[PDB]
Amino acid sequence: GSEFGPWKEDSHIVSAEVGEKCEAIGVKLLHLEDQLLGAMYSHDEALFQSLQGELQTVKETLQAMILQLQPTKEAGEASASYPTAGAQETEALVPRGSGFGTSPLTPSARISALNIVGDLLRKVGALESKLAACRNFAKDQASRK
Repeated sequence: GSEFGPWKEDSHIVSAEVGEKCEAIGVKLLHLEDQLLGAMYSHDEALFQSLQGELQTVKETLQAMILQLQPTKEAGEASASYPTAGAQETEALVPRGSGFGTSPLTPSARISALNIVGDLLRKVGALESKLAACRNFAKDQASRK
């Protein structure tokens, strides 16, 4: 129930969403890669369908992650003159106030989150290029002439 609540917006939910999501990311590339090579010399079609569903699902997680990291929701517009807040970072040794920025959270999860996002999109690009390259290599082999 949390009578007080050590968090406000992001603290455990954002840290938990990355944990489960991340685990899914790896298991995805693992199953895809293993299925790509095997299906590659099989029917060179199983990898195509897998990529489509893998690209759509991953995009969904990439969208929710990037959105959660980049605030874009407010109550009312034209409402910003004086900064009000009970306590942003008073319990800690470093008294952090508020103003001149939204500030998602302490410098730890922000970097980590953006770290997986970039590392994820990077892995997808390399995998996509490999699939497109392999397909073209096999597609331009049957004809030859």
